[PDB]
Amino acid sequence: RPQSTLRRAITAAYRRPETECLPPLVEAATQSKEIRDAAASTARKLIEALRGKGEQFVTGETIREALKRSKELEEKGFSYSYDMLGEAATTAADAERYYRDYESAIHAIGKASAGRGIYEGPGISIKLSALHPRYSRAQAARVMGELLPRVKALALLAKNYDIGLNIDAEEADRLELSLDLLEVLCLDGDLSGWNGMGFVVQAYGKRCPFVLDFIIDLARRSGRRIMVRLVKGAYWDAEIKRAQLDGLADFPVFTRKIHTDVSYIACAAKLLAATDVVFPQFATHNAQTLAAIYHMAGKDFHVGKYEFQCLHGMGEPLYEEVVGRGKLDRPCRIYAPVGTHETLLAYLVRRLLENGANSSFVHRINDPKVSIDELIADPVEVV
Amino acid sequence: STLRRAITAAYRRPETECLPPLVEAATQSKEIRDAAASTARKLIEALRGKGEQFVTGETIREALKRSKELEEKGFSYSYDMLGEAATTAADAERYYRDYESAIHAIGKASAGRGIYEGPGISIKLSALHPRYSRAQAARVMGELLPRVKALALLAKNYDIGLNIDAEEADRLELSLDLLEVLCLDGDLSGWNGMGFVVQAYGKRCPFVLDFIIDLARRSGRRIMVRLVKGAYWDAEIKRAQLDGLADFPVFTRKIHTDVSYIACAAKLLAATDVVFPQFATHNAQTLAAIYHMAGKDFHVGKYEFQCLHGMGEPLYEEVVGRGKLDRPCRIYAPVGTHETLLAYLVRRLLENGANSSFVHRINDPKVSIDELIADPVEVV
Ligand SMILES: Cc1cc2nc3c(=O)[nH]c(=O)nc-3n(C[C@H](O)[C@H](O)[C@H](O)COP(=O)(O)OP(=O)(O)OC[C@H]3O[C@@H](n4cnc5c(N)ncnc54)[C@H](O)[C@@H]3O)c2cc1C
Ligand SMILES: Cc1cc2nc3c(=O)[nH]c(=O)nc-3n(C[C@H](O)[C@H](O)[C@H](O)COP(=O)(O)OP(=O)(O)OC[C@H]3O[C@@H](n4cnc5c(N)ncnc54)[C@H](O)[C@@H]3O)c2cc1C
Repeated sequence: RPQSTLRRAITAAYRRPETECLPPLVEAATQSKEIRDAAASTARKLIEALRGKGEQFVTGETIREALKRSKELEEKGFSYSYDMLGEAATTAADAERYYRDYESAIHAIGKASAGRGIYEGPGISIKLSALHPRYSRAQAARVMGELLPRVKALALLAKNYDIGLNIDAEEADRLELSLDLLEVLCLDGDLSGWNGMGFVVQAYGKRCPFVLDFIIDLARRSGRRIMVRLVKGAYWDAEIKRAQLDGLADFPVFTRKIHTDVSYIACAAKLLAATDVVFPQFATHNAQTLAAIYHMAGKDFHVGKYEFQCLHGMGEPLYEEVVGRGKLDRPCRIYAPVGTHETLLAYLVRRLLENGANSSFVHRINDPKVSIDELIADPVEVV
Repeated sequence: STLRRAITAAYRRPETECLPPLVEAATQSKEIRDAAASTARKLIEALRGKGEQFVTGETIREALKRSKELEEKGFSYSYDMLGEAATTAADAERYYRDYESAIHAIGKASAGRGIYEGPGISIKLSALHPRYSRAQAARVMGELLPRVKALALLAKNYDIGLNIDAEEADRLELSLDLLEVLCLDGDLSGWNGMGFVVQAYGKRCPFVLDFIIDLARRSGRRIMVRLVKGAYWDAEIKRAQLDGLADFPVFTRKIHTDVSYIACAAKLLAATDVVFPQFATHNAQTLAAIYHMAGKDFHVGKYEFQCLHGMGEPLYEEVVGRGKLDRPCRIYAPVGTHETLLAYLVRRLLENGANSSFVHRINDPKVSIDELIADPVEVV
């Protein structure tokens, strides 16, 4: 079977015991004392800068409005990825509506990009659940045969304007389908010459390093430089609840928060060693995570090597201390939702759980009981 | 029983079938409609001149100290030690200890004020059993019953209210069976503090109320009944869609929940001899309707309003006190850390951010006062 070894490794990791997943990640995430000392200084600076000085999550109601509101931050060195809000389509008519939303957005974003390309100019992010009715329930063969022509058509428009098109990561049980779709698109000759295809991998998932191995190898055999957004993950609370009801003895996600942090750093090390064939995009609002990757990546940098990413309404204060020659001189792409209350609910719940959780960096930075010492501590050394 | 059969039969009764009996009961006379429109306009005009926000204190001692100001203004309290959906035996044990310690503190603070003038407590059954939603009902009740009875006995000892909050629709039957056992338990005789929430967004609501009113009358317990719309609507919809069902256990149009609430309020106001109705709402039109439906006769203990801490103060400052409507309001007061706050806080966000919610529409420039005072019966 093609890629038998890489695919078997993903499947074997799906619900592997958490204690067995961690040792290789801890080793891969271990950095030198010299690097850890330098990163602690950077993280302290970022946090000292930070601790001083629903509509909040949405950039605009239409793509035209969102694009207009993006000019100020683009002038400062930020880029954008626009998300037409909407997911989990329940009818064919809803899936067709979302498809048309994305199509119209690509034309508008492509015009605004004006030839800036996939790294300096804006792109789009899509959710597969918006494009197939009952995405979570229908057999993969039926989902594939109807979804693939739709995603290909959107990818062709993005190619035509030379903008990025990212497939967002959703629930753990749709990782396999989405990855199979990524493979088919990356091997499709009609998309040749365009490196804008992107894909998210969630470091809270046990399969993350093995999915990355598959994607890096896919980049090598397809000739596409795949954009890879490394995230921790947005669905943790729902995944725990679903696994409990499913009767599982071992879950598809980690259950200790610092294990996700270690997983993220280990996976960043793998991505940073493969920048010839992937474009790593480090999505995080955690200043300690950011500092660790900034130092892991070393002194040599150019635009197009890698970037950081943040969510609209959450990451701007931190990344104002990152973008720009006087700061860390590293770019950041803002994930920019577009829509109204009618399409905001699912995304907003995930933001509430992210912002309100006692374990989240964005909560802890405002917690008087959490010292700066603890905020800059390297989680890898805790394990 | 016949009353319990009506509850089970209504579980997923088609929505269009549920409405005609509610529309009739929620229909008010023109004089009452006109008075309610006048009161509601006055309340809304005062309003339009106006997660730490949702927590009264980290501990029960802190929350009690902060309650003195509003208690002398005419408010009362129901304290909620945050916590729900226990996943382990250790978690359910910890929540039990929190509820137990809260009852001792609240009961000592009550100092003989009784169940209407003095503070009470609210509990969630899902906090007290480690597999509350995922285990067999008869077994869940058989382990939950001694725990809830022990808490009820403490509440009786101090003569305070103890309310069972309502949670997911698939747990209504279990919790109702628990209420019946407690109300027939001779060890709790002479105490009228047992309370129970019924959710008007549920199709079973009027039949649950019939069962509870009859249970109160035959048991001699003046059951405190908190009538709410409901806090879990988005979750019930998502579960019912995944379940492949065509008919859900909740209404799908917000106006139907509003009509259901008014119809159920009418049923409760006709039964104040045997139940203590507690009208929990932040909607000034809903409040004004119930205020006039209740009539001119009032005494402390007949009924009360209720609100959530951090949400209801602007409205109820126009209600409590002799310069206002002279009706009491009990504040639901969450107590706990940010850790235990998360699920409650999310529900507060689905409630406050929803375009259909009164608390959002009150600030929405596109929504007229004329629309806010519309009578749901006349709009459905
Ligand atoms: C631009 C951008 C795009 C994103 N796209 C996606 C996407 O397509 N799909 C997606 O799923 N996520 C996505 N995310 C990630 C998600 O939305 C959160 O923003 C992210 O997980 C928060 O991580 P952090 O490093 O900012 O914060 P931190 O506070 O460091 O980490 C918080 C994270 O830890 C994890 N976590 C919390 N508790 C536990 C626990 N007990 N055990 C194990 N893990 C735990 C969760 O992943 C949580 O979000 C994206 C994030 C950004 C910034
Ligand atoms: C003191 C207090 C205690 C409470 N205790 C509980 C409890 O134990 N259990 C519980 O479940 N709830 C409880 N609630 C209710 C819940 O938390 C909300 O506060 C309440 O439902 C809001 O109703 P309202 O009259 O203030 O607002 P409104 O804006 O008038 O009504 C909003 C409500 O309408 C309903 N709704 C919204 N959209 C739709 C729709 N499309 N179709 C059908 N219905 C819809 C929902 O129930 C929503 O909450 C309590 C409320 C208070 C004030």
